Amino acid sequence: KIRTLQGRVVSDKMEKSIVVAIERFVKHPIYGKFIKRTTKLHVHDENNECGIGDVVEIRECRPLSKTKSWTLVRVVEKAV
Amino acid sequence: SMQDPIADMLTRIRNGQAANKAAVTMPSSKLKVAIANVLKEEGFIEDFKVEGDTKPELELTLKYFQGKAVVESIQRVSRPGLRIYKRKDELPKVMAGLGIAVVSTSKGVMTDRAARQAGLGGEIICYVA
Amino acid sequence: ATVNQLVRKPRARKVAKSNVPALEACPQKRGVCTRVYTTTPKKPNSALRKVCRVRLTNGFEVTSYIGGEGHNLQEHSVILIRGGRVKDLPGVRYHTVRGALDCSGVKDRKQARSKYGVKRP
RNA sequence: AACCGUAGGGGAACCUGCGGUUGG
RNA sequence: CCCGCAGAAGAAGCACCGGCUAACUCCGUGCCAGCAGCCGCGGUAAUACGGAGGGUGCAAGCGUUAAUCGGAAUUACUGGGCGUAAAGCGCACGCAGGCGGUUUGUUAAGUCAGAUGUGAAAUCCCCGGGCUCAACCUGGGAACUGCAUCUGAUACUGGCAAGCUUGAGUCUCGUAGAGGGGGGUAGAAUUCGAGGAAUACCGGUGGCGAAGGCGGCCCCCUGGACGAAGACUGACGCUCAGGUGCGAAAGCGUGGGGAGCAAAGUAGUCCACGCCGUAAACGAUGUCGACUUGGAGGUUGUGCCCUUGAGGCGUGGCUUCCGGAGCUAACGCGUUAAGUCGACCGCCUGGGGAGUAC
RNA sequence: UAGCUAGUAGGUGGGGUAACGGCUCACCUAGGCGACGAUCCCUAGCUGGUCUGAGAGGAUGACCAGCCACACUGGAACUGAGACACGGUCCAGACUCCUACGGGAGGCAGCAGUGGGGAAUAUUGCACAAUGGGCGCAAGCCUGAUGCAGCCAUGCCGCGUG
Repeated sequence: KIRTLQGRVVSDKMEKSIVVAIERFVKHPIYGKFIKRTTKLHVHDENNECGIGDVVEIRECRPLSKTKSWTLVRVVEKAV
Repeated sequence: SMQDPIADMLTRIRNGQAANKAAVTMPSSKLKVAIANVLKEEGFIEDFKVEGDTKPELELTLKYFQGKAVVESIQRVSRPGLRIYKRKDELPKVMAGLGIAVVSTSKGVMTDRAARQAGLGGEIICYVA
Repeated sequence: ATVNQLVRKPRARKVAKSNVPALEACPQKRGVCTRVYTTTPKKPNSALRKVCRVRLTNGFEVTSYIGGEGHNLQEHSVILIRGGRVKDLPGVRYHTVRGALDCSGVKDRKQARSKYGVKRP
């Protein structure tokens, strides 16, 4: 498939689009401590098949809109 | 301790060496037993024994050659908050190879020499010298 | 400090203040010598002084000690200040090279000659 | 006795009241 | 690039000389002329000013000044400190963050090993080659400390679920105490029967409270601490930037009160509410947890001891004094650390200008 | 500098580009970014590298090489495979020049120079013989790119002054 970064759906308020935050563990460039860092990505899904709090797997595709270049392929878990 | 048990074990060993004690006790754990095995292999302690069933109490038997103790310097390297992971060719040599550096690799808790020979590195635990 | 206190707020550097803030990275500057003084020093010393007062081409006006053993500076002559703050009298943190624009090398010098505009005999 | 916080007063350091400290 | 002829023929200067720093004596001057990177020289024998001689360093260059780094461990991740030198918020509660006691299984994100792509050439480094050497040019290699994908390893950290009790918390029984608030009440004393304020002895190196702080007796409501044996929940824990709350004394606003004291004998000191809330708010020592020889003494809980006694033996809680190892520059701390380690936060970087202006 | 943004964030429909896309339009939903530093103010071309340092680090981006931006200032467009174009055109403004006073021509941040600013930085030189580019079927033509020369101890290295 693709890199298939996995994140957590932060907010689902737009129409046919969601916001997903991925996680990253990176060492500090000079102090050597493993800081937690997140990145936000607009993800586009047509069926509205997720909920706020889920964990999804997003892959990269052609740019669909301004600051929206990811698509949802599968939802792993549910809200609760 | 409450947030780092390995530092508590090392502090107990160091204080026992300071006060000329003969045996120290502490709550046991698999990692502590592995560290005690590594210490007794290189020869920094006489022996060690574990007792109990539901709340074990690991007990060492500190050994001193002469009036001066054997374990003269021991510290915690990768303390919780500053985790340290070193590769194969970056493994440290304490006291120009006269001491040991207890590392934790994918095979088991072993000294730095065995890890350098086998060809793999991992999380450093403590410097013993 | 704790590693977190440095991750959040890093180790700030120590800013440096230049001793001569009118040269602005220039080993020489041209003056006009607006006035000449002979004011007294502050620490116990056996002299009055030999100083001047020039207006640099970049607007700043700074004092400038005059070394040697006798000068020929006027109120409309141009000088070439270099640096080298003078300790005794406060407020003077420059010098005046000799034999550059309108100054002259003090006479009879035969040791440490190149420091003044004195040619070889 | 000094100092601190505060308030008032006085050419000026400062004086006085209230509370605290021993850096009496 | 090579060869030939006169003639050693044309080719050496700059800075310093008291210490730091290699290299000394005499003359002119007498706190004057002056030198100076710092310490600093002279008011009549200058190794420091000017000149001569002498040696010292570099050399077709030598010195001065601007600029960066080093020395500067002098912003310390490698690599520092906060009792007295600059530094521990006035305290408690706590969101977001930082960190996680013990055992099994699973996942493989962190971590580790190998491989495959890429990390432009020159530069830097190693082995060589050529300009009469060197600077310079150049062949091969190494390195480019980095990034992504794939195949594996499972001890540690992280995710998911099931667990255990020592961390943590609840219940029962009691103990002590100026813990807080409300309202009554008593005596002494002062002032002029009236009125206000504070509670002599008990009283203490005493007690309570997170701090500021809290004194007659009784009544009511309520908070916290401690001790002994059980059960239960089963990590529910520690710290905390912003944030909320509490917070001597003085002062401000409203309405009262005013005996004594007392700024300027008035305000005030007293009361209700509201604001300000700052201090030498001090132990000049943040909170939590673990470990490390002893002796003197207060208070309190409980168990035990012909409990026959004022009593004796422990074991706990809180709290004074002297000291060992250890720490520190010293004073001193010293199981209630300023000792050995771990987790988290604020603050410190010469003095004044200044906790000043904007 | 603690709040920012209303073609702003999303959705169907047209329109447009070589191409995806709010780049643009009409309608609807009311969102999107921000303490892990949004918006705002000052400064600044970026990198391979250079200097320093035992190392981690610190300071800068001279020459050489890659990328981006501008061509007197501001804006739009045509030709073309490629430009919103250094020595191409048009529009508005200040500058310098010619003038028969009606109107017109220019852009050395190309090499060499002049005036000015500054402590300071050079010749109005030779050639296409080599490398490279444009046109040409090839000779060949153009090439201030380039190869050399001229000035300055500015730096590195070597020799001499017996």
